Amino acid sequence: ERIVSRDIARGYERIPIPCVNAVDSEPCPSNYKYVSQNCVTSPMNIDRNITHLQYCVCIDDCSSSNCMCGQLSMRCWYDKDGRLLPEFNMAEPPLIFECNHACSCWRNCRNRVVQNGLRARLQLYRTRDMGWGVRSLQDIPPGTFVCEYVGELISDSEADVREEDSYLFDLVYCIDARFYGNVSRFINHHCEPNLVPVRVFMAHQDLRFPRIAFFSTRLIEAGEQLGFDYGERFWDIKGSCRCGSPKCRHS
Amino acid sequence: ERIVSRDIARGYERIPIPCVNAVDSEPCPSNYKYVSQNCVTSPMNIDRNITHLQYCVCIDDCSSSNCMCGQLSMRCWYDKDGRLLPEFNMAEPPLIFECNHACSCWRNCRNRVVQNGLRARLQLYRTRDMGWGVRSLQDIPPGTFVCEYVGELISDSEADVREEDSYLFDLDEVYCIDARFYGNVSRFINHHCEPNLVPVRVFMAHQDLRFPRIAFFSTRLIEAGEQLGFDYGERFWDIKLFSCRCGSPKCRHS
Ligand SMILES: Nc1ncnc2c1ncn2[C@@H]1O[C@H](CSCC[C@H](N)C(=O)O)[C@@H](O)[C@H]1O
Ligand SMILES: Nc1ncnc2c1ncn2[C@@H]1O[C@H](CSCC[C@H](N)C(=O)O)[C@@H](O)[C@H]1O
Ligand SMILES: [Zn+2]
Ligand SMILES: [Zn+2]
Ligand SMILES: [Zn+2]
Ligand SMILES: [Zn+2]
Ligand SMILES: [Zn+2]
Ligand SMILES: [Zn+2]
Ligand SMILES: [Zn+2]
Ligand SMILES: [Zn+2]
Repeated sequence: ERIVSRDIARGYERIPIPCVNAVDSEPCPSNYKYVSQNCVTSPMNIDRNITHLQYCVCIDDCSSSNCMCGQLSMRCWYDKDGRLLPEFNMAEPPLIFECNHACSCWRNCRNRVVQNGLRARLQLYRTRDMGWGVRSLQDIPPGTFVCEYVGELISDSEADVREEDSYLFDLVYCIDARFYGNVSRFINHHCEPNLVPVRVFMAHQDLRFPRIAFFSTRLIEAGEQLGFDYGERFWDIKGSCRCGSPKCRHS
Repeated sequence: ERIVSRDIARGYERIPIPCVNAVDSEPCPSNYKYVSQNCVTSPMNIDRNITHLQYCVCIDDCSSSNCMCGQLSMRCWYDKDGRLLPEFNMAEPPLIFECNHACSCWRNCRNRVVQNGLRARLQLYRTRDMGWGVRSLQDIPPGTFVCEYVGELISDSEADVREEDSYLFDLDEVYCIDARFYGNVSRFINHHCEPNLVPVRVFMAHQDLRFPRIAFFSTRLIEAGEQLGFDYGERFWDIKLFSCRCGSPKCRHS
């Protein structure tokens, strides 16, 4: 198992994200630019007017049903360790509105998780069957924020005239992780996924532009490959799945 | 000396900024919203196209003569400790272009200081004569990044129509940072005719030249307890009713 990179993120994450290869002689992928945060090429007129934010007036740690930001989210879904509550609907997730800089609360309040960024020790690695994949180097408990789907924010019109469509996440707007992305660009499709994407609003609340946060759907054991469900639009064009699920819907 | 706030920044800075009042019964200022980064109300079309960034191809920690981002800045002005080189012209500062996310270098490279944020221990306190000032609670060596002037980025024509002009920083199509309604610790810094702070125009995540960010660097050793001051400049005093109270033997606006 060769270490082909000590950190594909080049110090932009809280931890390094190594790339190893125990399978063949492919070096670390280098046909893209690692970015830890979403970027644009042509302008995207995101509403950043600070007076447009809805915000809370809490004097505590935003753990009460009075928090506006929790109400926008239906309730605050976060426990004190930043994990999704057991009652969180993994099959049909709500929008999460995290607290923001217009709010009266402190930066350490309960309702702040995704804005704190990636924490789990993850690793790019060569799979036997589906190119590069990502795995966790540690146990991740259920409902943990794992990573954000980061890339280039583009319009659907711009997406349609792109040659490569394998790194597209639909938000109509898209995140294309082909030329610019983070570690998420490498996560493989799985039919019984250990990650679910959740739409999240933080510094802005322009509803055209959710941020896409992956949360664990169960305990993810150390060494295990990360996967999420690419959804039906992807397979309608890309259809065989090699996830190896007894319940695989696309093989 | 009453402590009237643990931290006026509510945990948004690396360090807390307490407020104390040992002069009167004024409570902690609360007629403004503290923000640790610049904001807008009306849209500012900042060029944020990632392909418009100039960037470097450095294979080291950007400490060599060859750093392209250093070249944009004339040279990189930071030493190993993030302090401005002794050769830095405080009387006529260059534009600084810090490394960005488009550079080939690592996030811990030498050419990254302002983007790392406020680090010095500061305090909002009640002055006897000039209401609310900011002091340092530690010695700050010369050429250290102290704080950024943050507030609401607005056009010159929006600044013209506002009643409160006392928290305006002019940038250089002209734009201003208005810290009246939304600002950080810097909005509380008093004017001084021999200032221990100098504003430097800095570029980080974008290089849209209409929108520099304003970083205050120390002009000399500031000692523990010393009030911060910068020179508001002549435009300000040409308008401003009252005379300067900075108390400098060389005051120019007395
Ligand atoms: N479950 C699966 N079965 C077979 N191939 C898959 C797969 N999930 C992802 N892939 C492959 O990976 C692409 C998605 S991008 C994911 C990272 C990719 N393995 C890489 O090396 O860059 C798909 O278009 C497909 O080629
Ligand atoms: N050197 C100086 N002499 C007299 N007044 C000053 C001064 N420097 C700052 N001020 C006062 O502070 C204003 C700038 S904003 C600085 C913070 C201010 N002391 C506050 O309590 O909010 C000026 O318009 C003036 O009212
Ligand atoms: Zn709240
Ligand atoms: Zn909160
Ligand atoms: Zn809130
Ligand atoms: Zn499958
Ligand atoms: Zn460099
Ligand atoms: Zn650099
Ligand atoms: Zn650079
Ligand atoms: Zn003076």
